[PDB]
Amino acid sequence: QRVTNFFKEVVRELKKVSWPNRKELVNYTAVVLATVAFFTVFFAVIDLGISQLIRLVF
Amino acid sequence: AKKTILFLLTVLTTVLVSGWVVLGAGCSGVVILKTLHMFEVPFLLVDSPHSYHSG
Amino acid sequence: FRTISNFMRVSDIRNKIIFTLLMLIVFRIGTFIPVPSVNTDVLFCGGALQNFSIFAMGVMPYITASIIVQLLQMDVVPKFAEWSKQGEMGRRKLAQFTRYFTIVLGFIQALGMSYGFNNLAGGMLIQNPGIGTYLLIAVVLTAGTAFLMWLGEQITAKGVGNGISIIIFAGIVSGIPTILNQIYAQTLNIVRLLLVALAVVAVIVGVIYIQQAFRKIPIQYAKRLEGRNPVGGHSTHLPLKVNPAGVIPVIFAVSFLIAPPTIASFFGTNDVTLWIRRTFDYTHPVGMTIYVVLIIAFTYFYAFVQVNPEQMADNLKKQGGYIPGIRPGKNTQEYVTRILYRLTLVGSLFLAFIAVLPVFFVNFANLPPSAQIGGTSLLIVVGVALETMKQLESQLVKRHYRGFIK
Repeated sequence: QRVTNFFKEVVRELKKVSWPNRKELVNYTAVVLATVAFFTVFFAVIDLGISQLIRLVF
Repeated sequence: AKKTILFLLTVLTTVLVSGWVVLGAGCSGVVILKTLHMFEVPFLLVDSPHSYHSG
Repeated sequence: FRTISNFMRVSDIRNKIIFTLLMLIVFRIGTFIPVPSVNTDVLFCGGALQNFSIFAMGVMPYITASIIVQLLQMDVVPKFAEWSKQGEMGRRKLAQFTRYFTIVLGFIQALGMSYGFNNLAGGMLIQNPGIGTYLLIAVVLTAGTAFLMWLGEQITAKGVGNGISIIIFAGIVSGIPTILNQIYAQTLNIVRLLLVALAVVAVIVGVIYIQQAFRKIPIQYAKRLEGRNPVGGHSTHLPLKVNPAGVIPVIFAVSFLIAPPTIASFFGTNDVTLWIRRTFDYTHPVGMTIYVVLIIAFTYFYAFVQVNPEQMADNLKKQGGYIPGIRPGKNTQEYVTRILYRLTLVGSLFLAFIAVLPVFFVNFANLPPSAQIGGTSLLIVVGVALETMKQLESQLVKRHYRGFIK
């Protein structure tokens, strides 16, 4: 009995949480995807470059 | 109380520190090399004024 | 975009982001150096791609020392509690003890990691497997961790954001491209991988939606009477996060889920060793349910450690303010406790679903099993990226003081 009341109160509580809107959500997603992509390309480039440098210097 | 569960948690995470006394059994459902990369820095825990009346 | 170009225009922001990229270069350079007495020309069990570097410990023991020192403050070591109530000087002494603890725990985990690494490749990993070379390479690994913490302090002083967070983010994203190479070497497969990429971006959007959400409890203050009617947009409140723990409960759950396999391999090989190793595998649906239950229980415990509604009700009563309508003694504690029960249920289920997602990604995409793309590493990457962007936006914004003359 109390579990249904508790879950009803959970969905009542979630309507008071201050969720972000659409525009800041897509802006934040642009930031995190851009940083993930940039640091992926960054670490790949530096790994290839210093591996070639190590195989040059022995 | 809560001191007991707190020390149980602490002794289990120090068992995570020494959870490498075995590594051989080569790749299976073993999470320790996977748990090498799930960490964040945990977040920290949490007179009278006056004024000059220009008389 | 506009903000990134404005970051590059400002001299100070561009200088510190250049210094941050240089420190990440230094980190990767230290990754590509091996430990002395190790062969490592035996290229490979699984997920152990480099894993034997100077930074092979990573910043694992600093995080473990931080969560240990943080756990001890809630009345286990009363010296630590009185360090925590002494103010900023006590916090400085706690940070000094955290430095000593991470050096010690880095040494201990380096010994355990080395003896396990020799136990893994077949003995032929380490040459001359004695205790002297174990002490040597434990000193090397603890020196690597100490240099990593020094790099973190340098990159939080002269750099962009947090130090340890940027280094952990560097570890994860530097682990990405070899996973992409394994994907492209391994391969209706292409549309399968495209559906997984769409699910990854949807999970990133869901993570940002859960994570950046606050419950704003309004708080009136008794000492300062609001004698002037404000615009009301920036009223004082107490924001509670939906996921107040973070990823710490995943660490506690994997500790509880790998400790009986290590002690059952310590016991030897019996039938119950095979039963423990078959039943505490979270890739299987008897171990995954224990994993989910442990994650839920530990995020309830850890978000009652983190928020601590009795101590925050005490802190609210002891200086002024209250919640409008609710007496500031026991009743604000019960109010904040019930709010925390609801929010921790939601953030609990979120964290458990995120932590068991790569099990359902490997069993749908047939990826390499050591990928684990979409795990809690996604949560760490998203948190570090958004916090670093917020810090950069703050340092950008100060300059934007116009004045009415313009």
